[PDB]
Amino acid sequence: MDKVYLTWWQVDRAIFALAEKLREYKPDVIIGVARGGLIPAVRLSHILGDIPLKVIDVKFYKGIDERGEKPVITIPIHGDLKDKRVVIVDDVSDTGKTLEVVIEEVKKLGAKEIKIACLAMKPWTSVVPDYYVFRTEKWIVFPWEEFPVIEK
Amino acid sequence: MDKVYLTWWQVDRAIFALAEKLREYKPDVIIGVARGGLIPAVRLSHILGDIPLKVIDVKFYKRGEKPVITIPIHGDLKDKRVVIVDDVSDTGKTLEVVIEEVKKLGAKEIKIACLAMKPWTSVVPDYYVFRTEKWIVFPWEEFPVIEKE
Amino acid sequence: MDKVYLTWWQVDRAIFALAEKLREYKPDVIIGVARGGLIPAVRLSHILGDIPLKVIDVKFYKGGEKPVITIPIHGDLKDKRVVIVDDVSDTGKTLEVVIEEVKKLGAKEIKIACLAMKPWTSVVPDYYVFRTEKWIVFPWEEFPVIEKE
Amino acid sequence: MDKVYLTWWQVDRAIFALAEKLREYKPDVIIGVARGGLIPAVRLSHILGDIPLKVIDVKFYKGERGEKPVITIPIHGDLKDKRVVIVDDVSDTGKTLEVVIEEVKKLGAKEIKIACLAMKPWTSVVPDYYVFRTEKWIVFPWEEFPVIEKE
Amino acid sequence: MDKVYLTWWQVDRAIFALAEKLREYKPDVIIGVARGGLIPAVRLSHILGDIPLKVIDVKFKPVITIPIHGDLKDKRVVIVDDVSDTGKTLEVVIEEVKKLGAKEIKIACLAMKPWTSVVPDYYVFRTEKWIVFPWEEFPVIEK
Amino acid sequence: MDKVYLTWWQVDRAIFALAEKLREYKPDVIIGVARGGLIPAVRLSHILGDIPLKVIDVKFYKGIEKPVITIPIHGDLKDKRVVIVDDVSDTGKTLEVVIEEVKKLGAKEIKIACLAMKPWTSVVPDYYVFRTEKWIVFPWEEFPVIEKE
Amino acid sequence: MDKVYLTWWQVDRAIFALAEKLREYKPDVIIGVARGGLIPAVRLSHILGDIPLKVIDVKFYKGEKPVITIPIHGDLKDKRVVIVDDVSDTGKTLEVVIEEVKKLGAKEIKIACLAMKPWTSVVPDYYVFRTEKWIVFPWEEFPVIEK
Amino acid sequence: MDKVYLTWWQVDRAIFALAEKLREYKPDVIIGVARGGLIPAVRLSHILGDIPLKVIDVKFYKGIDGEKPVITIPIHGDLKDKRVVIVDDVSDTGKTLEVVIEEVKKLGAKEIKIACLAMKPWTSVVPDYYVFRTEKWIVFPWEEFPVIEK
Amino acid sequence: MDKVYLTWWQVDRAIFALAEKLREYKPDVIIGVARGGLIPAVRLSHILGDIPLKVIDVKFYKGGEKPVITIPIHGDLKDKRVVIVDDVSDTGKTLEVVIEEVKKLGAKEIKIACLAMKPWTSVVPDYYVFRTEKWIVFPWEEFPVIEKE
Amino acid sequence: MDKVYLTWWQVDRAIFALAEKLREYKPDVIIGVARGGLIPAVRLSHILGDIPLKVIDVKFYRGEKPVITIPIHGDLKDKRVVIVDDVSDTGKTLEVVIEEVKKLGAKEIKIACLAMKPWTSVVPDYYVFRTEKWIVFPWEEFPVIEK
Amino acid sequence: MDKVYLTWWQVDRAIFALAEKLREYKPDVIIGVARGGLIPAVRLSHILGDIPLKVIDVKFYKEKPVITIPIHGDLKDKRVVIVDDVSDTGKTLEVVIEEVKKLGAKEIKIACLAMKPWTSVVPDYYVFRTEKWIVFPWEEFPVIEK
Amino acid sequence: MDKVYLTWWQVDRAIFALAEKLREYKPDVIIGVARGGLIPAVRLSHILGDIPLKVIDVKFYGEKPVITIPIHGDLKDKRVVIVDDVSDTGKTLEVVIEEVKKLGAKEIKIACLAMKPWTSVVPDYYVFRTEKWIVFPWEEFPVIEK
Repeated sequence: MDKVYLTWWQVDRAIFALAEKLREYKPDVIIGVARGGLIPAVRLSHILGDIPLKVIDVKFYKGIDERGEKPVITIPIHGDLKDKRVVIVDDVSDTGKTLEVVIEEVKKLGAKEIKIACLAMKPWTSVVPDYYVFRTEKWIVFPWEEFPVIEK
Repeated sequence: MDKVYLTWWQVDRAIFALAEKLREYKPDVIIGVARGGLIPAVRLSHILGDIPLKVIDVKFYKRGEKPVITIPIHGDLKDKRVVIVDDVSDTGKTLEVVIEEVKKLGAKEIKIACLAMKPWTSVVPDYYVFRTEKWIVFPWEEFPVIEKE
Repeated sequence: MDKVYLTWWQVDRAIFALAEKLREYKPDVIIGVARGGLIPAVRLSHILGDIPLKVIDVKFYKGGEKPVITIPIHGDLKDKRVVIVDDVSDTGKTLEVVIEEVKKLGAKEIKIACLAMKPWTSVVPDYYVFRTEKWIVFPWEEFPVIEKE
Repeated sequence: MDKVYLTWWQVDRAIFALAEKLREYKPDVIIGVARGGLIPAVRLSHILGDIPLKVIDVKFYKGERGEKPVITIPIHGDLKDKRVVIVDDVSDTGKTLEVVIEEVKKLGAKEIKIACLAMKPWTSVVPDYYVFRTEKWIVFPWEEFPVIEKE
Repeated sequence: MDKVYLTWWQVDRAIFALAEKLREYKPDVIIGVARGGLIPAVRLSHILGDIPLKVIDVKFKPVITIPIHGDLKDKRVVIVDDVSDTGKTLEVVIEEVKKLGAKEIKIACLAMKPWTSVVPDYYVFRTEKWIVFPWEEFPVIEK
Repeated sequence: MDKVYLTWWQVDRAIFALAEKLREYKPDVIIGVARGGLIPAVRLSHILGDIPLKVIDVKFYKGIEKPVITIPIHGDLKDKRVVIVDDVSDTGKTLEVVIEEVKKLGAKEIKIACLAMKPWTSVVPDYYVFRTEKWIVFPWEEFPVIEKE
Repeated sequence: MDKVYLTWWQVDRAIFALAEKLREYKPDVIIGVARGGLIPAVRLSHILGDIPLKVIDVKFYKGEKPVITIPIHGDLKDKRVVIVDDVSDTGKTLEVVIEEVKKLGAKEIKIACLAMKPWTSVVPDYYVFRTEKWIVFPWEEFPVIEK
Repeated sequence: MDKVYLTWWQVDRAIFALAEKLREYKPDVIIGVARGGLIPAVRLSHILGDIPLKVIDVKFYKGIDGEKPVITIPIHGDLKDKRVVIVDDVSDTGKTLEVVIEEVKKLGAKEIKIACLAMKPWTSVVPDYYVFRTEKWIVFPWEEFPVIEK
Repeated sequence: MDKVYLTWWQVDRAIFALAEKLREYKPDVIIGVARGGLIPAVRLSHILGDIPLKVIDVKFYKGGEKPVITIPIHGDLKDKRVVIVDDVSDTGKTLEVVIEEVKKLGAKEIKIACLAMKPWTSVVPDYYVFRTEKWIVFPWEEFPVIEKE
Repeated sequence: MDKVYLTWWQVDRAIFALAEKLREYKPDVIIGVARGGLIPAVRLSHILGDIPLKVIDVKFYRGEKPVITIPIHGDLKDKRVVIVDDVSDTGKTLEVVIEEVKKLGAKEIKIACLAMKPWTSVVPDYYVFRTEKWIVFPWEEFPVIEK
Repeated sequence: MDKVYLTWWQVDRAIFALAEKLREYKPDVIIGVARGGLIPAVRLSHILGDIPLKVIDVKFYKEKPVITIPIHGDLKDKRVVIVDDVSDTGKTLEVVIEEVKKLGAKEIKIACLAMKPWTSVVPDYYVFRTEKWIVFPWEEFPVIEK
Repeated sequence: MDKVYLTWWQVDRAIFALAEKLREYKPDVIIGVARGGLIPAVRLSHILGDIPLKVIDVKFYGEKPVITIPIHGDLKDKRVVIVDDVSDTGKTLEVVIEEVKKLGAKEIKIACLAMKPWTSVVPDYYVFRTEKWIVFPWEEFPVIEK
């Protein structure tokens, strides 16, 4: 087993730890990255005084290039975030691909300050989270994810 | 006790059970109600074969309470079989706002699935697992603390 | 069961118990919110020395929702010790409107008495007997019948 | 014991009986006459498909503050084009029902009907619908008892 | 108010009273006379060790709306009715029970009036007024 | 029917009536006269701030009637306001035996509260609610059965 | 509590409530499932217009098999029937009655019960109380736990 | 709800049921326990053939701060060759009943039997006869309906 | 709520508790009824010293309704102390069969152990933990879903 | 059911919720009542900033009398104390502890519990669960009913 | 710690995944191999429309296999599915396949939660692949004494 | 992830396993080592027939030991068992053993959930072995910032 299976208690404790740290930052709004992002996002929305939750969904297709992928925003976020402390919540920063796209949609809305929180991150990511709990190189199977079946 | 504190497992086993019954329905799109609907919708979305996911947020503001659409449903739903997902149908006040909002978009067929439902609701879910009148604390919600006064 | 069916006696004994504690407060006026509060207001009114009885009716219409005063209360209660009587404090929405209307009559001190209250209400009664989350059918209400859809 | 002590089950049954006769009349609004008149008026409001309830309070004072019938709680909104039913616990002399009847007409009531739990042989206002007849004083389920002290 | 309005607590205590007296008799079966009679019949049925219950309905002339079958041969019977007013119905019931050859026959009622032609073997209330039972509805007086 | 059958609601409302008068008296202890007497005694005990309850049982024998105390009053009653409670004062014979037993325990003051009284009783209660000449069947009493001779 | 002890008054109010709904159905006949359904039937009979009252009694003896101790008399052809029982728990007694009522060929069939348990195989058409707990009806004897 | 409010009727019916099961026992004396079982004992006494009624009252006094039990209303004489029935309203913790039992045993009861209307699972004294079973707060008909104030 | 959803851990703690009490009984063989008792019996099998595990499956078919032993017990249980393991003793019909069936194999002593039991069962387990009248959904069963008929 | 069986996760979420409120009270010391309050005290201790931890064990043995098996060590003069326990049932154990804490001159005292029963004489300043049922906590052994 | 400790949520999720593949196969009967096998067997039994469940137990003595809990009845024209916790050597699974064939199994499929790479019986469906010993949620632990 | 995250179910089973071994020993009293050690100690206190529990708390800042919560009473003629979560260096357990001897403990046994290879004090009963930092079910997690 070269995969990491995070339990729900591991995710709850991780979220509680992040919360205490995000309290010093005082977020005005949360932006959850779908789909895994929305678990920590919803919980943080509650734990931090029911602060507004915005949802964004970024998806990737192969497009007209073989070596390359262009982002298609499934679920957008609206309204402006001028003078608003923003905190983007996602489950893990693997390549940082999705996060970079999200940081650009948050700036287009005039985000005052921007912080990034994740449950875990991988060493090579191009977007290190400002706050995270787990560090690993393996593939992470979260408590809310199903398992693949191996057939002959 | 005064409240029901649903564990992640109990909610997960309910999402699976709900998914099994929703296969027969074959949803084209899943509409999750913010915020209690989100987690369940995420899991059902993938279990049902990575079907498209949409979000809708309804807040009520105070004489009298008027509903506000925090996050509107993007795109249209013409000819699509829709499924509105929520954690619980309590009064059915939010669900009724969603139902109409989906109808504006052109859902071929609308179906509602909830983890729980309360006997006195005005919107009986087409699919639900838990039934109670008690105060329900879902795993993603904060455990309320009672203080003095 | 799914509902609590309070018998006339259980309610009579609660009204008696509430009067016993309301003596110390020495009410000058009793505001019974119809319709659930009227029968209890009538009895407390007499037990407490035949004190003046006023009535208020608040109805909530749908089309958001705004409250409409079906039966308004009049006459200033300047420096009068008022007691608001109702059958139950459920969400607290009605009792909040009744409080606003009593204060509009210049009420000195306001106390609230109910036979029952639900743990999630916004207006906890200064006096109550029954505490539950279940569906409450008071003796004066009709016993609901469940019919197939 | 020269008094008639009505149980809640007698009051409940008397109310279900009045409901059946009242369905035929198809009341549009109920006017409850305080105080004991509210118990029956409320119950009928529910049984008859939640028809709107209005309250009227009539008080006959005697010896300060008194001259003739005073209307403690008035009824408002016109009843123009409405079938009205006036509910009270008992029509003893009818002094009260008469004043109420006058306030209703004074509001334009399309038609008027009277229903009570009981009535006494000497009333000047015989209810269109009622259940008990007696000359004794009635102690309803919702009333307290006086105590007899030596003195 | 020239009527007697029995409460459920009066009816319940009447039954418990009857039951203790009926235990000395040891009924093998109970014959309940619809309609008001079923109430006491049912209660005595459970109270007396869940003994068999047969329902007989007599309407008036005399036509049996609900017949009782089987033979009460060598079976001590107790006929349960709410009130023995004139005795008319009860006398008809006494027949059908003998026709089935009952080892013995006893009658138990809640009430009974002075003039009845059939005095119950066991009863509780005696009156001359009309009895309105807990399970009955009330008439309305109109103009 | 030549008997008066008192319901529990009649008995409760009587006891509540008696209680409000006994509050002006502020009794220190209650002497409940078994057996029927024990129902209103226990209730008044609870209604008047759990004031202590003592029990007394008086039986009569064919006087060659002579009284016999089955259950005596424990302790003494020096400097305490007393209230003797019974269901009904019929002849007054029982109450008289009790008034005497109370006095010889040195009761400061003495009061008598009954549910009912009959016109010819020798001991008129200081407080009562029902007056009748008929035999009274209380809510806690069973009925006799009329068999054939 | 372990059990539910319905009072005469509660039962009576349920009956009045059921009757109000049953009016729209205009029953031609009422069949009281004995013994529990009898008392409710009697009242429903008078309340709906002194409509005919038939009685049925199905006893289960021990696998197991039913024994109709008191069969329904006459035929119900072209008649709208209403079966009345105190509670629909398992539903085994009612199913044996729905059939027996079809034999006599009934026009329409609706079931009216005071109570109903969630796991019942026979969800009545009209009911008031809903519980999973042990129900003790007024006419039944209060159970006593001994050692 | 938070509490169970038994009606007089529910209590009367339970008393009848207990009486019926007690008939086989054939009690000689009924020892009502104050204050809860007084009313039930009064009724049981008559129903079971006017058998003599005795009363015992046990109170707990807090020392100057535990709790010590003291007999407020004693039982005179003895209970030799007498089949007894101790009647109470409910057997919650069983503390009271245990004291009443020791006293009854000291008076030489031939046989003892406990009968209560209610019983709580965690009790140290399971009644020999009982009807209601719950863990909730029980308000008997003879008690005051509790009011909650701020 | 309307149903009880025992978690794996709750069931596990129950099994450990039962195992501890059985240690005194020293069971020779464990008989799990299918399918509810299988999982519990496996754990108790190992915990109690890797004692042999036999299986029995009783199903009920309608016409009346009688039992059919889908999986009989293998071997004989002479002079052995037996322990029947089941998830819940609801009505007791299933266990009654299993008992006769085990008695046929001539068991020295028979003992019943379940996780749960209902008040009305005709077969009170010798060892149980949970007690309820509600619908019990064990971890191995599926979470029922309610759909609109 | 007859008893409530709180899971480790439910207790842990209660403790996390409780800690958030206790943050506003700025405790100086935590007194964990044995044995039930020890586990929640340990965790609360750490979460609130490793604030010192005292332990007290009160047992009950003519009549019933409280005995302190483990006394609090040190003094609490001027300290803002927090007494931690699993459940406030009757309230008799918490009463003895409040007295013992005062004997050490505690300035402010607060009581934090996971659960509380409605008839308790010591209503907690902070609690999560409310019920009258028999509460089995994760650390207690599941009770087995035998014959 | 050299062992793999599997949680109940892992076992449940693995079972739900297996069941979704087994629906395409539409089994008629499930054969759970005692003892650990009965866990997933019982669960799949319910998940797949309560299809019948037979139990088989294979022990070994010196090796020579002995069936301690035989499965009776026939599987003629019945797509069978054998369920177990883990396929290690495959030793036991082979003895089970033989017994299933000896009863007329129309088709045979094997579903396991896990499998070691060196097994002689690679399951048609499995979820976990490991070389370490696996401790399942229903298993007790050894105490290292002195 | 170079840390080991124990679950409550792993701890519960560890505790149950240890408990069966401790029944052979029959402890008179248990000595829980705060703080993580209280979890096992309380649990064992209950499982082993509610035997008396005592709490001790040692702290360090060379590295001098500071007893934050002492124990008292004579453990004369009493078989004692010290319970801790993990025996890493053996540092705390040496102090605790000292405190128990000063009370004249008849026999002393040590029981931990886990232990590490280099410990100066090897538990008489333990379940897990590791060289990694163990994160218990009741502990919080550190957050990594920039």
